Amino acid sequence: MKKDIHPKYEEITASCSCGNVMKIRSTVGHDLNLDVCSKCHPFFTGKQRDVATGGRVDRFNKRFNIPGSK
Amino acid sequence: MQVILLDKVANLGSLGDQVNVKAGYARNFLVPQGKAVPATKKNIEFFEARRAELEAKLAEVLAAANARAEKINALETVTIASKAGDEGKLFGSIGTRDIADAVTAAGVEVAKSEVRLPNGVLRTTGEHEVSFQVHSEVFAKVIVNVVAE
RNA sequence: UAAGGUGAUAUGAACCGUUAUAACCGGCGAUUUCCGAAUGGGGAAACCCAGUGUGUUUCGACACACUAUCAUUAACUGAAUCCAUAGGUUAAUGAGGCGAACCGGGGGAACUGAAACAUCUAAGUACCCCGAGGAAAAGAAAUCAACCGAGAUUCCCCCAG
RNA sequence: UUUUGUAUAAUGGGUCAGCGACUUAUAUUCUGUAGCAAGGUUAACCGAAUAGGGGAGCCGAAGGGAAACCGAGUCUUAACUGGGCGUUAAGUUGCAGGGUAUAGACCCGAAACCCGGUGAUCUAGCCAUGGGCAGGUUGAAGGUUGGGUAACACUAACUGGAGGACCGAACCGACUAAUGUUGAAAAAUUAGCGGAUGACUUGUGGCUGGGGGUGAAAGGCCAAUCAAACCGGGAGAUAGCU
RNA sequence: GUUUAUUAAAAACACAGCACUGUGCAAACACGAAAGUGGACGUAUACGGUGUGACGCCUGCCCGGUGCCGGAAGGUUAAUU
RNA sequence: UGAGCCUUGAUGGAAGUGUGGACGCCAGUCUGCAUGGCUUUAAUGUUUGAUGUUCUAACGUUGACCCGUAAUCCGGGUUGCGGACAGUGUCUGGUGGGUAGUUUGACUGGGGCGGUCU
RNA sequence: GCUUGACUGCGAGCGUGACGGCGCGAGCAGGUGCGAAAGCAGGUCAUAGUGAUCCGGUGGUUCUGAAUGGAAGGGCCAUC
Ligand SMILES: [Mg+2]
Ligand SMILES: [Mg+2]
Ligand SMILES: [Mg+2]
Ligand SMILES: [Mg+2]
Ligand SMILES: [Mg+2]
Ligand SMILES: [Mg+2]
Ligand SMILES: [Mg+2]
Ligand SMILES: [Mg+2]
Ligand SMILES: [Mg+2]
Ligand SMILES: [Mg+2]
Ligand SMILES: [Mg+2]
Ligand SMILES: [Mg+2]
Ligand SMILES: [Mg+2]
Ligand SMILES: [Mg+2]
Ligand SMILES: [Mg+2]
Ligand SMILES: [Mg+2]
Ligand SMILES: [Mg+2]
Ligand SMILES: [Mg+2]
Ligand SMILES: [Mg+2]
Ligand SMILES: [Mg+2]
Ligand SMILES: [Mg+2]
Ligand SMILES: [Mg+2]
Ligand SMILES: [Mg+2]
Repeated sequence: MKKDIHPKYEEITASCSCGNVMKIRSTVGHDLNLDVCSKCHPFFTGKQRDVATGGRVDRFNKRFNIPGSK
Repeated sequence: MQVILLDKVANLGSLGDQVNVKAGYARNFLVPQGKAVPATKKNIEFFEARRAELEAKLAEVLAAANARAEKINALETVTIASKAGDEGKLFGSIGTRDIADAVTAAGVEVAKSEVRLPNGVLRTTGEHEVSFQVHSEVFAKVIVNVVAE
């Protein structure tokens, strides 16, 4: 639902089988929290994968300079 | 797989590894409170300009914290009875306080966060050994004893 | 603009007007109870109850006026913990609800057809949800072409059933 | 009307009046007719709008082969023969009509499926808070006392007052028969009947929502509707049937 | 005692009792996309599910089939590399 | 405890007397030590896959305590217990009338049973 | 006894089918076998011994191959 840093997902899709299922699929990603900011100290964001790995090449700061600004 | 410890800690690197390091290990421990690392351009080059003012520690800082085992060893016997009783046991709680607080029985003070004793101390009265563990770099020695009252 | 005129089902009564502020029409205003986003709190809608200020006051009162919630900023206050934050107060802005269709987007059938039925169809239609405009959307090539070249998107006829 | 066949006692219609069912769009092909002719014709659009302009393009004058390719020929085969398909068939564009295609496609009609809302003012459960039960009967446990036991048990009376206890109004329910059956009544009336301090009965308000609820269980009940409620929508569902 | 409101009141449902089975508590199980709630402000003398249906005397043989419970050495075997 | 590189090993200072490990077609040689004048394969470094140990530091906590707060929610903090487990997301094998969509022919002296469909 | 005509490419003209299709067939071309030779042989005395299409598999071929040369893939022929 979140993965805040990055968008998210929760888009639907149909999970076909052998030929076809007109069913539906959805909810993905995950969560976690408690991220230590070099500054004061951690607010627990509920990012997920692709969100967690993002806080790496990036920052922790710029990775937050948005969930604030905008 | 790329960090810069600088403050080596049993890790296969000192002064900060510039080559393949461990990963995910630092995301939550090493980096936080421990030894920040980001071996990413920015932080990297900044390590070059270093580290005399930062290295003077092993020479100076170590000294301003190594005299520990020397400043406190000849210490007069620690006479802090831990309420020895119970037909041969005790009442006083021997854990962290009496160990360290056994120094300001005259004035000097320390920090309870430096004790070195894996097992909790059996509530005895004998020569309670207290291996003062101020810093990894320097260890000290203290004692504790219980009396009857 | 003007001799009439006081809306209609019915006059009638009592009247206003004929010159140029009587009507009547058009513009800008003034007023505009209670309910309703309803916003001071509550509430079986048009009812019930309060706080804090006010004027006239025969100076109890009448009514009036403000007081919802969020967001941005401002200043002031401010925990566990020095700090700092969390939180709190105030204030100025702003939102909130309606709305026919077209439009972008999130979610998304089945009857039906296949002369049965699962792939497939119906159809991304129905519907439900969010959002914005007067149109929206798209849009100045990591486009296409074929060794010639064209030159953003959009809409129309062809290419072709 | 439907049938092999109907006066048929097979179907439909009490009667009259008004309304009531092969349409429409584009595409394709024939026929008639008109224009022009190896040529016919424009589309969008422009517009001094039904003009005129616009020939992008569509069709035909060439066909054969799976195609490259060849071409009144061409495929076939190694074949130069034969055999298949072609070769001195005028087409094309309107207009009106016959048919077909895509559409609701002559008209009326399902039982149903799917989507979104409205319904627990009936009823089923449950929650909270209140109310009701004339009278008469039986008479448990416990106890007091006498007896009696070393002490109890045991017993006798008296007191005591239990119980999905007894009889029976209210109240609740429905086993039987008659009547009613275009009723007084879309389930009742009359005479009997079962429970009636209990898993009782009832007022008020609240909570469970449809593939869902509730169910001392019958597929029962969920507003005279239930093997999947009602309302609106997809919707002119589909109907090789009448 | 309950039941087919409106053709069935019964031998049917329920019942107390019995048995099997599950559940160590954030219980099993159920409602719920989740948060959360019921179970229960209970905790194995408790709660659930299944069957039998006071009480009396009882409840025999079969584990081949299916299901369930335990084992899991060996055979077969998914994504993945 | 496996395996990759490959690091160190055994095949492919001048005589005599001796000690040990090596294996056999066996009658033997190999091989350290005093006096005397590349692969077949093993260990350590490792890289990496396995089980199993323990730790805290992600993660859980429907334990306690402190604030926000004269809250049972929630959040922060301290502390405890659990701990790379649990649990979640993607993928994947089971099981799956719990639910859903359907199929389940015709001929026939009615139909069904039987029989037959070339 | 000798052999491979259970041949390859075509086919006048017929029979039989709603159609798909099925059957008969002299004769022609290239190469065969048997016979001295005329000649016979295009499977079995004849009539049952069978499965359309699609999706593919295998071999062959410059038929095609999306800028071009290839290639994949498609066609064509043979066959499962
Ligand atoms: Mg109000
Ligand atoms: Mg209000
Ligand atoms: Mg069908
Ligand atoms: Mg008849
Ligand atoms: Mg008749
Ligand atoms: Mg008529
Ligand atoms: Mg011919
Ligand atoms: Mg009774
Ligand atoms: Mg009768
Ligand atoms: Mg009666
Ligand atoms: Mg009675
Ligand atoms: Mg009620
Ligand atoms: Mg009903
Ligand atoms: Mg439809
Ligand atoms: Mg209809
Ligand atoms: Mg009874
Ligand atoms: Mg009945
Ligand atoms: Mg009855
Ligand atoms: Mg029974
Ligand atoms: Mg079923
Ligand atoms: Mg269907
Ligand atoms: Mg039949
Ligand atoms: Mg024969």
